[PDB]
Amino acid sequence: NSVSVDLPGSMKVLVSKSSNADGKYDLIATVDALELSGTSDKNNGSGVLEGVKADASKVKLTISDDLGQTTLEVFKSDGSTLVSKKVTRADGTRLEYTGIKSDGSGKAKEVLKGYVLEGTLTAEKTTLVVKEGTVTLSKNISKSGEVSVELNDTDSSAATKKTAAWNSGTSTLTITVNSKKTKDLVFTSSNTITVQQYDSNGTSLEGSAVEITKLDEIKNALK
Repeated sequence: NSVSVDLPGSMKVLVSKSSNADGKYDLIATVDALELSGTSDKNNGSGVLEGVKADASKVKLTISDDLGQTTLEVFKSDGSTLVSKKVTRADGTRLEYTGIKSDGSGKAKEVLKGYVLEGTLTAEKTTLVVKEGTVTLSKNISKSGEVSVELNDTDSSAATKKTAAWNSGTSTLTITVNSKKTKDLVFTSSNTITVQQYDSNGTSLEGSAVEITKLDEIKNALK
């Protein structure tokens, strides 16, 4: 019979204990109440599973080789048009792409622990946006999942205008106001955000980094 393998996002796939005559393993999973099935040349739960909804939509679950990501795609009934794509990362958070158009654009929602970020998808990138006052924080995610962040403030006052620099080496957005760094927003590989303030001179971090748990805390950091 079968082995239950845990997948990101508190999901599971059942994999046959042994392979069939072709060396393949059977996979079965139920996602959004639909039973999907497939076969794989790996024994770990990775591979592709498919099913068809009552409305004839085609559903494909793809579980990456190292179990670090799953993709749940829904297509129109001929399988030729992708309608939605939900990408679940190793940390369990997910990106939901919906209203996908023929140029690869669509709506994007990132479901984090404690909050949701909303934005858009283009063929190039996903951009999730948080606005607060005159500040817009944009979390950009490449097609391969690489995160970069930018900030733009339309405030026309040096006393108060925020600017920010992205450090791709440390996944950190450093905000500056009136020539002083004010805080580091770290976008962790856990897909969490932490905030840590600088001292009043902008030249040393103080305290300890605090993990953001709700949208209001992101907005507070952008004030």
